[PDB]
Amino acid sequence: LVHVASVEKGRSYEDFQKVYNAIALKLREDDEYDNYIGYGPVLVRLAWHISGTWDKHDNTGGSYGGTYRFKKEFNDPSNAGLQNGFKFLEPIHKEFPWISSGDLFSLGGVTAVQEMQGPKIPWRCGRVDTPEDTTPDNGRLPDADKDAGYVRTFFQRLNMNDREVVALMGAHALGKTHLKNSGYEGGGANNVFTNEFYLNLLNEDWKLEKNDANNEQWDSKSGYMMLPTDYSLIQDPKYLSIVKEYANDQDKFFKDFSKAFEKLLENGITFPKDAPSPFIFKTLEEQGL
Ligand code: HEM
Ligand SMILES: Cc1nc2ccccn2c1N
Repeated sequence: LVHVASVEKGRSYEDFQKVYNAIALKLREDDEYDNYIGYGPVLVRLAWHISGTWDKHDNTGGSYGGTYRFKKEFNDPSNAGLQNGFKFLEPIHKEFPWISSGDLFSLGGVTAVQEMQGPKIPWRCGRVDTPEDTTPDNGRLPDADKDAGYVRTFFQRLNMNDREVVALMGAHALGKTHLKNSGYEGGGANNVFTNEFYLNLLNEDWKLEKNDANNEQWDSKSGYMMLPTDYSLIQDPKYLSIVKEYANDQDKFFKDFSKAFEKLLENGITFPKDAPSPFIFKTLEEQGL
């Protein structure tokens, strides 16, 4: 199964920078969302869930086809809460109706990471909407109640190795869990992209507690929280080495996250030899906007 990137007709870097800017300006404007976290974290999560359905074995799922717009995928229990991200992006899509849905969802994630002072994420256009019958079934996204071996095996389906997994999970510095969405709660909240996930894992005093949905999670007296799958990264000795590396080197984490996140968002896509190079968008701050 082959998905060839096809540039939206006639479009170039400046067209996509305008879409980036409209997302980024709306991120600034709609600041009250989720007790003033704003929409940055939920857009990152959206970009990960539309990509994380990919299966390397048959090239089903993945960001290319924009299939999150269809009911089956929109209503995945694993996607609860992401409707807020979709609603945020609706007026963007209305203003730029030419961008494909996969390009818009993935660009939302890139824009959010950068606007939250994260690394630059190179981004390529050309995802093409595919029909409703190409929507992957529910159940391809990962469970949070599991251990390191589950996490490792799960991510092999996405062609990610230990380093890529540990780097990606650093996105869990962002946002928060919501009991009504996932059955997890707490850990305060954050809308600045940093390596603090790794510092918190290593430096906090963690207690295994049950939350109000009767699920286990790791809590600290400082009010932070870790999913069982988060905590598994310091229970496994190979993951632990990489956690320590990123806790001690912000720039290395940024560079590895950028590579893994781009790869995540491009899994399943064949880029023609004469496709444009990846775009690196300027932030609003770099533009003086
Ligand atoms: C084993 C892998 C993963 C598991 C089990 C997992 C699970 C979860 C859960 C249960 C939540 C809370 C959702 C809610 O209640 O609203 C969450 C939030 C979040 N996840 Fe993950 N996740 C994983 C990997 C990732 C990856 C790879 C990324 C992106 C690179 C990511 C980005 C986020 C973000 C940004 C949020 C906060 C969303 C918000 O504040 O609305 N996660 N994750
Ligand atoms: C702050 C924070 N953000 C997340 C996202 C996913 C899982 C846990 N998180 C915590 N504690």
